[PDB]
This record gives sequence, structure tokens and C-alpha cells, in this order.
Amino acid sequence: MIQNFRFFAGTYNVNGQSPKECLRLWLSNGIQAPDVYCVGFQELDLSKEAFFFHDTPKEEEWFKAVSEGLHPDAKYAKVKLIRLVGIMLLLYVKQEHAAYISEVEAETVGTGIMGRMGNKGGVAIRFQFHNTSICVVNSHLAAHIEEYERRNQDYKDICSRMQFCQPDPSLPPLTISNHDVILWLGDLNYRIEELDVEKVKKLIEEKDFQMLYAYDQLKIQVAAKTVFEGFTEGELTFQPTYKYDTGSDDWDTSRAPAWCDRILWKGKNITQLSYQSHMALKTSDHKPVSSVFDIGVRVV
Ligand SMILES: [Ca+2]
Ligand SMILES: [Mg+2]
Repeated sequence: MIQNFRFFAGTYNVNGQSPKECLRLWLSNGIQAPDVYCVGFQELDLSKEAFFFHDTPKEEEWFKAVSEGLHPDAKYAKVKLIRLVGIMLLLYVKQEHAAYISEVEAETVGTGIMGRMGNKGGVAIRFQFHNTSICVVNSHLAAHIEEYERRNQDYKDICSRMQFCQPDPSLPPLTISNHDVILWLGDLNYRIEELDVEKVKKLIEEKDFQMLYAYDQLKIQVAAKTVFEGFTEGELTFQPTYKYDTGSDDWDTSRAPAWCDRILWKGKNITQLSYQSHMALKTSDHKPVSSVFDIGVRVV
């Protein structure tokens, strides 16, 4: 029997900052309490120290910040936390679902310096929920403005190198694609091309996000089948989420605005209820993005 549960997916590039703001706006702003929360960060800590010895007080800081921000109408249990340098993913479920979560595994893949360090890359948590297999990936891909090939390479390398082991020590490992349900979120860093920074801002003024999409690097590459084969993205009905002046909604361009921050998915029995950014949070040069899904899970 398929029963629907509500999944919240969120991605936020916090530009090396500690949380200054209440996250309720992002994580529980006029939504029903999700059954499951998948919350992704990039650039959690930008220090060389963090890049070097992993430890950083930004982890407890954003964890406290997310937990305080979850929907107040339910109690949530943290299932798993995973981080590679500045890339962190948190998985929470309502306390009443905890017993039905199993085979939780978490892995990381660095795809930055030398094609292997964690300045860029991916982290993932997969698990079983009742009798449905789910994998959630948070990734931070190459930032070069022109050279999207580097993002495609990061994406190809997360897919080929991310391997989850299994209790049975005689079985092959699982890859990201070996799941009934895949959610992929992150600062994917694809930008807008050809169009002038003037036109790109003006298009954003009059809210004509359809025309702009035709020049979005991610749209183009997905159609070219160089990444995200089989994935869907909901219509982008919110303005690009990068790059803003910290503490405001004005632009900064050291580089047109861009839909850096995205959530895609593939699987049967997945319906997307919403796809938003959250302008009111001004702690970072990105805005956070969120999506709620009704996902059908097989319950036996
Ligand atoms: Ca790379
Ligand atoms: Mg930054």
C-alpha cells in the first residue's frame, strides 16, 4: 500500500556566516509540518582551518539553528548529519516515524582541488523508510562563471564515486541511482549565459522568468543530457538567488544574477507541492530555496 508522506527539501549557501536569523521563515513558513526534513548547506565555514581539520563550530551553530526552525507542531528526531568541509546535510523525521527508518548510510565525495578535495563536491544520506529506498544528495559544484564543463565533471564524479556499503558484506555497494526515490539539492552554480547583466536584471524586474530560463546553463545541459538524466525540476517561479549584498536584497557583481541554488528529483510517486526562495533571509549573498513534496512510500 502506497501512503504519502510530506518531504521538505532545503538548500542554503550561507557564505561562511554564523546564523543571525530565525530560520522558521525558511523551514516552517505557512506549511504543514513535514514528516521528513532534508536540509542542505554549502559554504558552512570558509576558513582554511575548517578545510584542514574538518571541525568547526559552525556545525553546532547551524544544527541548533535548523532544529529551532523546524515546524513547531511536531517533535522531530535527528536521523543523520553528514559534512564535507562546508557542505552539510541534515535528515530529520517526526519522532513517530523514527522506528520505520532503517539502513541509514552517509557518504561524501570531494570534487574540487586535484579533482578530489572537499572545497567543492557532494554529500549524501540514503535510508529506507518503511519499504521505500531514498537517497538525498547535497552538492556544491564548480563556481567558474563561463566553464560549466567543470560542474558537469563534478556531477559525473559524485555519481560515479559515491558508494554506500551494505550490512551484507557479500553484496555490491549502492550508488545514488539505486534508490526508489532520489532528491538532489544544492548550490549547483550554473549561471545565465549570452544575456547582458543589464537585460538579466531588467527581466527580473518585470518577473519574466520564463525567457531567462531559456539561457539558464542548467536547463541547457539537462536538455543536452550531460547531467541529471531522468530528473525533474519544478518551474522556477522565484527570482535568481545569487548574488546579493549581505543584509539586503540588492545585487553585487564581481556576473549576472543566477539560479545557483536548485532542487531536482527522480522517482515514481513524487509530487512537488511547492518550489520557492526566501528573500527575507539576508544573512548570506545567496537566498535559501525550499521545496515540499508529497512522496508515496510503500508501507507493509
Ligand atoms: Ca571540480
Ligand atoms: Mg561565498
